[PDB]
Amino acid sequence: AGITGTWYNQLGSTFIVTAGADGALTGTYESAVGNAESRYVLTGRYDSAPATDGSGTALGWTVAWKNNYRNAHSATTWSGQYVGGAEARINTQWLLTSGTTEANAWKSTLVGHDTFTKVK
Amino acid sequence: AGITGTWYNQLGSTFIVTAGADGALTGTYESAVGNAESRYVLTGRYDSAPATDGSGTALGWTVAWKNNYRNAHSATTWSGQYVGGAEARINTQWLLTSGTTEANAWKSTLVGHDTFTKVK
Amino acid sequence: AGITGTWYNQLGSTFIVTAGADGALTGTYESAVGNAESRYVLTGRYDSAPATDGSGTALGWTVAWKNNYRNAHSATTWSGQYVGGAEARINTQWLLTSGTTEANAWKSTLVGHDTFTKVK
Amino acid sequence: AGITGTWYNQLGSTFIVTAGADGALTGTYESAVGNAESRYVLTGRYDSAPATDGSGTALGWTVAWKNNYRNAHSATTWSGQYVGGAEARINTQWLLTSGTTEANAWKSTLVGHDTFTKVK
Ligand SMILES: O=C(O)CCCC[C@@H]1SC[C@@H]2NC(=O)N[C@@H]21
Ligand SMILES: O=C(O)CCCC[C@@H]1SC[C@@H]2NC(=O)N[C@@H]21
Ligand SMILES: O=C(O)CCCC[C@@H]1SC[C@@H]2NC(=O)N[C@@H]21
Ligand SMILES: O=C(O)CCCC[C@@H]1SC[C@@H]2NC(=O)N[C@@H]21
Repeated sequence: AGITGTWYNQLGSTFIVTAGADGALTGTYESAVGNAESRYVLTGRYDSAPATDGSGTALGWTVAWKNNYRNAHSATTWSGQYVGGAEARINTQWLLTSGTTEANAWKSTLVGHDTFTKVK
Repeated sequence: AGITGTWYNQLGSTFIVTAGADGALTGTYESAVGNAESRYVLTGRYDSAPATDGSGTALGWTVAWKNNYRNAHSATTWSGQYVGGAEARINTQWLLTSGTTEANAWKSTLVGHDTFTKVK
Repeated sequence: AGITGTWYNQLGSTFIVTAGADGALTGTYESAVGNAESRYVLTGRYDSAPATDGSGTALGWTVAWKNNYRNAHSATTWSGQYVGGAEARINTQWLLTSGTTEANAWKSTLVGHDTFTKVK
Repeated sequence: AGITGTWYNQLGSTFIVTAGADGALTGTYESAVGNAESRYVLTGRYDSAPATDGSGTALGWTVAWKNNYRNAHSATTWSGQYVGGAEARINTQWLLTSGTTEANAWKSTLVGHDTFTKVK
């Protein structure tokens, strides 16, 4: 209900997610940036029984950057929380890992942050 | 074949995963540490068509820290790569996000690293 | 000139810095949040000869959370870049490490992000 | 006494540091890897009054990747803890930020981990 829907980051990337009663996140991620083109499968987990003291709902998901058209040989994971209300928000930090040789493995993992809203 | 199996981190946590032909990771995570007890659902993605130049296979997965017995109101995401061979390895960095109030949201996200092997 | 001055994060924390000709950052950090009170020493480094292609100036600094009044037994490091102009900005990610036992060392390091401006 | 000395990471990089009575870290970093050559200035902070319950000493430092010979237009920060004894150790996580355009700013920050020992 809260987490199910279409979400938009600050850089124009679309996250279309379903929050299953079990705790499953399934969907598609469309990335406006990077070595990516078009639509990618998303899987993840959320807290299906969150705290009743105004705290956010912990969640996370993974996109492997491989569809029928492109393969970036990389995966992003987002770790975050859903903050429900009028101005509904998913505040995340992410890790992007690239497939490297053991000599390049030190420089394999980019870190960042994304804020997602339900407003295009 | 490579990624499918039972994996062990440096702190004694068990990761039992199946790597589906589509790019799906499904399994269970048993955590030896933290505010956790017993067995938790794992979902993730991997690069189902990796590079043929000695590079690792990018992957990622999520555990929401909620089963039938416990709820820690938190989720970990691991971002990493599978390095195949005799001494097969998953080198990861992780983000653990806790469900917080907006006043506590600065301190919501722990970062770390795990190395997983197929040797108990 | 650019980096020298008083800076304000999104959570109301004051960063007063001098950018030395050698590449030295020296100053004080006043933290509006956490287990902190009042004014703490800052040391860091910046790129004293940045690129002339509209790119930001790489920098970083450390605060150990210990003055004459408090000791939180912790240190934050910020890694970022100075973006000069009319709306001058320091975009950072940070690591906060706490002094722990080896059993608690997995949960020692919080990660986040701060944006600093010259507007109070 | 504990933190003052020559330190070696897992990838063969030398950290030569002095731990001042005030809490100041000063030194040189010699990087065995990356777009770097030779010797770079290090500044940082440590907890000069740590806890007497077997807990590590929180510290941090910054290297801007610029000397008289090279400029990588980047800075690394390490956040960590000193674990004293027979097998003395500095366990860190790091952020490497590169000077980028605002279009490339999402991919500006690499994350990793280093363990330093006093054994070459
Ligand atoms: O460049 C790549 O290796 C593949 C595309 C990565 C897209 C990045 S992942 C973090 C951030 N979130 C997005 O909306 N896309 C970028
Ligand atoms: O303490 C909690 O909030 C829930 C348990 C967290 C387990 C952590 S997640 C990162 C690391 N990997 C493990 O094997 N377990 C710990
Ligand atoms: O709570 C502590 O352990 C000490 C105070 C930490 C202050 C944090 S560090 C990251 C963020 N930046 C700030 O302005 N202060 C908080
Ligand atoms: O490649 C660059 O941009 C400059 C050199 C970076 C060296 C990296 S920083 C993290 C790690 N620690 C080291 O010993 N060196 C590498």
